[PDB]
Amino acid sequence: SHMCDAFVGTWKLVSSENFDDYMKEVGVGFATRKVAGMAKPNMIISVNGDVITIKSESTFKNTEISFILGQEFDEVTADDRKVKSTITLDGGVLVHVQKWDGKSTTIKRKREDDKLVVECVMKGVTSTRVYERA
Ligand SMILES: O=c1cc(CNc2ccc(Cl)cc2)[nH]c2nc(-c3ccccc3)nn12
Repeated sequence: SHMCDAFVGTWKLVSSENFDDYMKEVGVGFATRKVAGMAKPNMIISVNGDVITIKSESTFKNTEISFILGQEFDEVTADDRKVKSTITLDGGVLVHVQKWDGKSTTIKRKREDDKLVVECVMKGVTSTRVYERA
């Protein structure tokens, strides 16, 4: 048993707050915001050795990242940003930092009760997305 055991599984989006405003702050254009905001993604987390895989499957866009904690990787986000990402575990929270064009956003993922809570921060704007087991 290891580092991310309580994250592993298939999760379904059950609530969202402020996501449109977060996407605006990131620089996502109107049409992409509208379609991405409608999505109800399933997020699938798995671990094999030191490699963590996070897949996001939705009607908008299927994405997949695999990574080792602390080790930078290149990521193409669902809104088509080309970013440099680093994911670490900080006090039991997965902290995912994306850097591009001189900008930075942080996505935190944590277990709280039977939920997986995702907090997306770009400058002063936070969006909270709550997932439950599928
Ligand atoms: O709902 C979101 C939103 C973001 C923020 N990235 C993002 C940026 C641009 C767009 Cl257009 C869409 C998404 N990251 C994120 N990770 C997970 C998640 C949930 C459960 C298990 C594993 C991962 N959900 N979630």
